[PDB]
Amino acid sequence: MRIVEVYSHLNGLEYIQVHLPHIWEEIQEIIVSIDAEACRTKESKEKTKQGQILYSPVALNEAFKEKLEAKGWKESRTNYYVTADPKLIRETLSLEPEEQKKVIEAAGKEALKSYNQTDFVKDRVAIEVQFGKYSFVAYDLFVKHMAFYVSDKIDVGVEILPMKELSKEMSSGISYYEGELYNVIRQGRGVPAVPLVLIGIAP
Amino acid sequence: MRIVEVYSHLNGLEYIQVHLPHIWEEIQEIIVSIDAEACRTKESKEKTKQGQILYSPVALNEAFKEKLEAKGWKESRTNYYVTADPKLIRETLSLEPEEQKKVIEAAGKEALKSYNQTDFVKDRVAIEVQFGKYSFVAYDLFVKHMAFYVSDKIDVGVEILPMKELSKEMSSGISYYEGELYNVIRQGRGVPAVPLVLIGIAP
DNA sequence: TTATAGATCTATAA
DNA sequence: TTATAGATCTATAA
Repeated sequence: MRIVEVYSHLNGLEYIQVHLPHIWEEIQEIIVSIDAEACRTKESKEKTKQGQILYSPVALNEAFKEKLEAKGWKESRTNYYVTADPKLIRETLSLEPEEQKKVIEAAGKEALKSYNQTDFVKDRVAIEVQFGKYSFVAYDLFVKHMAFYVSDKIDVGVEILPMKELSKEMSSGISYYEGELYNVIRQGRGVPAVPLVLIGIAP
Repeated sequence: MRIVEVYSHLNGLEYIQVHLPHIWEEIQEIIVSIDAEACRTKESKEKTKQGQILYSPVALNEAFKEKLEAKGWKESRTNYYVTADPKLIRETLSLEPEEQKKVIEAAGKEALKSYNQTDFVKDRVAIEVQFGKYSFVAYDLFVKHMAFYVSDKIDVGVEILPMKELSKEMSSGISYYEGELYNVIRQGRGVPAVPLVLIGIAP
């Protein structure tokens, strides 16, 4: 595939270039190596795209996983408990999972187990190949990368999205670089307050 | 239905109380009037909830629409064009739609027509009944309410979500108040920088 | 024809 | 059994 567009939020790319120049190579190489055409297997079933052959997010994901894991990118998961009272949540943010549930219940409140996953993380960098309903991009950007960033676990979040010419050939509901780029640019240029690298591949 | 939980971000509620006290009444009344049990019509088809009767987001939405429109809440839509180059986007943020496309193409760039909808807006208040893929809540919060807020069109965003006891009876993928509340609380208490009122109904 | 939104199924892991 | 994620269809409007 080919890196058609690349945007650097709050110097997210320049950070990689200066401290992990090899990672930048790695990421680019990995992208260029995937044969998107080999991933064109999904037969749309929507009434509007009847009998059409689109690129498969499932295939494209398998392609990225295999390649990325092979390079050392491992998954990271954060478990936590949430409750209805905001002040209780604030008092449990620094504690450990088991410990949070404890302080919550120790107040007659209910403790709900949740978590956040990210299949690719390395040297404090988080990669998100995002081919799902477009709302996940804002979720990835304002919730996840930001979560890791403030938690001092990541130093820059990377979000890979398909350009409009690629999403134009995947099932409905999927986001496209151009648009998401807007969602970030639209609101000044310090929001979200997390270094990022939006990459918009698209062969 | 019943307002089980209510969170006020950056004094979003106190703003309504002091300038549109009647709106607060209105919103509460509207919520209390809807018969959720009458909206229990969707027969799940998932392999895990086989032959179970859940509450319908479709019904619950129709209930909210009818009631809210009846009270004067109208829809608002913002059209705009996006392009791949970030600097071009920055130069077109203040212009009018037709005008944006013009400046974009007048540089050999492609202009992609997009937009943002919000079914309920009144007296500079935006309501979002959100019963869709959980990622839409972060999208509603960090992208839409924020968009209106910075654009000086809204003064406080309102987000209505179902508590865990309600989402526990709707199809998979739907968010629940408790959790989303966390996503906001998790990152300090000035992020996002837009006054909000998260309401977690749940009968 | 198409864009954003909303509706719902399934995949994996704990 | 269940939670978060990811996969995809459809509804409405311009």
